[PDB]
Amino acid sequence: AFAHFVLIHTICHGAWIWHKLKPLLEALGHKVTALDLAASGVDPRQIEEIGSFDEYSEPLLTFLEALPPGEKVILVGESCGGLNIAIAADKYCEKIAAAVFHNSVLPDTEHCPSYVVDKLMEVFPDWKDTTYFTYTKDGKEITGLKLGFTLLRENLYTLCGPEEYELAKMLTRKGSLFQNILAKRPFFTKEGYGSIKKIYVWTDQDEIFLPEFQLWQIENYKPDKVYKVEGGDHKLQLTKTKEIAEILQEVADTYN
Amino acid sequence: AFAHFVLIHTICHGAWIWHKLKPLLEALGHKVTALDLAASGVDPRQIEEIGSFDEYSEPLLTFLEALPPGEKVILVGESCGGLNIAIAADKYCEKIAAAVFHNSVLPDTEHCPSYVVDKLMEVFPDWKDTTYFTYTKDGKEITGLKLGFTLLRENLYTLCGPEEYELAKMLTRKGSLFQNILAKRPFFTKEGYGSIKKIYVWTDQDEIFLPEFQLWQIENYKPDKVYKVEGGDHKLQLTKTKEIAEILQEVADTYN
Ligand SMILES: N#C[C@@H](O)c1ccccc1
Ligand SMILES: N#C[C@@H](O)c1ccccc1
Repeated sequence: AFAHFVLIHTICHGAWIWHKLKPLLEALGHKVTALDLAASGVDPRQIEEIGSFDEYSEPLLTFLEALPPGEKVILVGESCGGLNIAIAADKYCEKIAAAVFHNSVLPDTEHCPSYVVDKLMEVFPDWKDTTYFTYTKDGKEITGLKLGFTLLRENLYTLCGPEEYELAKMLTRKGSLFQNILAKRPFFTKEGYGSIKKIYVWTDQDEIFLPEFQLWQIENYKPDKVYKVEGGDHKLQLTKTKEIAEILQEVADTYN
Repeated sequence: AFAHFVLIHTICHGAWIWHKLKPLLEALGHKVTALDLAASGVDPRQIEEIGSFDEYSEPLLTFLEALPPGEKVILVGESCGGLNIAIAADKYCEKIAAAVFHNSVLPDTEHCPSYVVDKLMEVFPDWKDTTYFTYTKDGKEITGLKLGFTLLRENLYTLCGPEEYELAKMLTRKGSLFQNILAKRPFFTKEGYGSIKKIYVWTDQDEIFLPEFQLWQIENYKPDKVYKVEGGDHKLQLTKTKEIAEILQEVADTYN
């Protein structure tokens, strides 16, 4: 079967991270939309204009709003993209056939929205050469960050080719986790986000979202299905593109 | 010998086009700077804020200005990048060891700055699915454009892989040739631009900068050296990356 996959990049990244996976999925006959979230990729906004993870998710929400009645999509979010998925699911649950988490945070409905992010910071406290700054938006002090090149090389793109790592150095932009804002955000709902089918994909060779963290997330909020990809790194859509496409094809044949 | 190469992308593109060449040059021991020109790549400005090819060249001029006395670089410009080279050479000729044109326009000093662009439009009049728009800046009506996906696929990235073509579809932005502005711009000078060493690199398999055009440019303004790369396409830095690196190494060993 064919599906319409909506690929969602992580913070400081853009649609470009899916440049290998998108054409492969299309070669299987699927429709693919790879969005640039607010102040990401070639989006015209700067991060200082964004005051929350919800505002950051605008392009995704706007895209879902534009889907004609009856049309459903399969969301695929990498790393922090899981938060964009939860936000989107609480507004357009009827338009989501399923959500696929790709070495991604997996928010729940029993704890605050920042819950899994707070845990991640516990498991991976040292972001190496990553730099930080602060800006104010809507009366709140937000912590912005720019991923360090060494962190990118060693922990995020560990096994990626030099040409892929180069794209990261050239294209990654300042962003934010909006952690303190998430902490005060209303909880994700059981009727919306809680109701969607969730497929969790990961590799135990991820050098930033370590096994302890990912296995902790799986136990905390049981996915409907779990796929473990052998080898690769945090950016499975670059290092295990074929494997990810095969998994997504099965998801398309399972949920509609 | 080692050199400091400054890679200059063409209109509607960004530093990302050099994502394969940059690490290869560094593997040879060179220093490489791949800039995003105004309103290009991840530069924060939008094209409507830019009123001339000179303003568009700001990042390059600012970079050259920051070079300490005595430090020289080898400029490498692709496609329309040759115009940025000419503009830069008339301001920082002493900081340029040589300029390498990569399937690039080759401005001269005997004719108006728009001369070779006007000729290009004669040789390649149909830009297929490319779209156009107009905006006003500093009292002048500027024609903006967004490269069509079919033009990108068939004429610019003819032999590039699907993952490279995907990057182009995701990252190319609105831009402009500022043709009418170039037509009224003071001529490039003989003392500045005219004095720098010029190396012309091209392939007769280029599907947009056709042989008739490139051979016409070579006869119009004789380069100090001409390198013809066999095969490949308009984006030699993607399809013949190794060959381009070998040529640049020879240039580094020849001009300083
Ligand atoms: N890749 C990616 C980003 O989501 C990221 C960057 C740094 C730490 C955790 C996550
Ligand atoms: N590649 C590239 C651009 O410079 C370009 C795009 C369309 C026509 C001519 C040149």
